[PDB]
Amino acid sequence: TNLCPFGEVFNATRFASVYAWNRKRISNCVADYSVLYNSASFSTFKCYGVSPTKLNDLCFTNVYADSFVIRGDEVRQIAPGQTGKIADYNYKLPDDFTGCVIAWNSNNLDSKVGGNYNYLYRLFRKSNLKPFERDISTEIYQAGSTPCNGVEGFNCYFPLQSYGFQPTNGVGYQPYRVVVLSFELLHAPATVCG
Amino acid sequence: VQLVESGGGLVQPGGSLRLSCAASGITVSSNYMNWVRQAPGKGLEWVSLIYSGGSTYYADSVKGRFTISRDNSKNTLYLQMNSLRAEDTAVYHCARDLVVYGMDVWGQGTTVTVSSASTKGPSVFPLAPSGTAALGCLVKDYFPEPVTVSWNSGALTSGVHTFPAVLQSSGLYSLSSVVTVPSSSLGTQTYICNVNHKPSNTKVDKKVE
Ligand SMILES: *[C@@H]1O[C@H](CO)[C@@H](O)[C@H](O)[C@H]1NC(C)=O
Repeated sequence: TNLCPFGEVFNATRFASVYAWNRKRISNCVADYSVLYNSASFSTFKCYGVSPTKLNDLCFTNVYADSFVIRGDEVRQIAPGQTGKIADYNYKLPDDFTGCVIAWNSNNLDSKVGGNYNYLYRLFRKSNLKPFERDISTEIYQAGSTPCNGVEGFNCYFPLQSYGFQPTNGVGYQPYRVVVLSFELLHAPATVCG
Repeated sequence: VQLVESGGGLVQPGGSLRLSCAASGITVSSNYMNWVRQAPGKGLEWVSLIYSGGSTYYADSVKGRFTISRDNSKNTLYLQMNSLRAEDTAVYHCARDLVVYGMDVWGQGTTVTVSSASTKGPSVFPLAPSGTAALGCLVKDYFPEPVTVSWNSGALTSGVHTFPAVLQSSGLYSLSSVVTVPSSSLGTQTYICNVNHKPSNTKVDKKVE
């Protein structure tokens, strides 16, 4: 009958890059989901396969709180059946996704005047990600028939680029913190309720 | 490092055609590849994007009529055009996008034309005169492109002006070619324009007087 550590994910001081997203595993606790959604602090709080208000009266075997940072333009892609550089090469939601996507603008916390290049995304990859695939390989992307052997140049580029977050960027070019709550099923016993 | 476009030609309105883009120096399946067309005398218009991962995007003017595909071992990018219209008449390029590093490799392209037009024949009418004087030849009502206009079978070149063709209301091209010569040499020199329209098997030598 312990309360869930949702505060530890949502209110975490530093978040992750989107290609290297986190999976805090939630287990054995009570979650007041209605405390989270009435927060009215989110520019995006869009579930799928379940209702936000009916969520309090429910249970699951495991809740997975995935959290990362992207731009506001790409928030649309944190959804089932999306394309784009984030949806394809960084974080992919299944077409049978049954959780919630939550996002809020982070330009105050996550942007430095000289430019904050701490956050990153994956720009080059030979094929799309499987659902919930995390790819942290920094291997020089090969574009030609000629292999790279860890030496940049023509047809041989670093697979990762950097977000350029400045407080004067456009609102879409601004950083948005995303938290993705994935819900499983029963058959196996449940540990998270409300 | 090349991008070689094929497939372009003439299509009636409502018909379909497929363009090819043969590559060497880059491998197509690993790259972002773009189709970008250019109508005559217009600017660059983005048409079709295709991710390394196969994700596709299309511009609204061609959404539903165009399909972008590739083929790994043949290293050839394609573009299937369906239900073609007159606006799609353009030169079509394929390029390798590096997103941040822009598009660093382009192809000279293949030309696409759309029209329920036929072929007819370029009628050559004289532009006769009556310090300096001017005479010319009016090449009118031929289609499709293009025509070659020389003067005196190539001898006279100084002062020649061959105009770019204009497309008349009938769906028919037409241009003029002129030359300024000294006003005195009107009675002594013979001026004949040489016109050739290879599509319609049409060559004409018209004397201007
Ligand atoms: C984050 O901190 C604020 C300030 O104490 C609090 O009101 C809010 O509920 C916290 N968020 C979560 C998810 O606990």
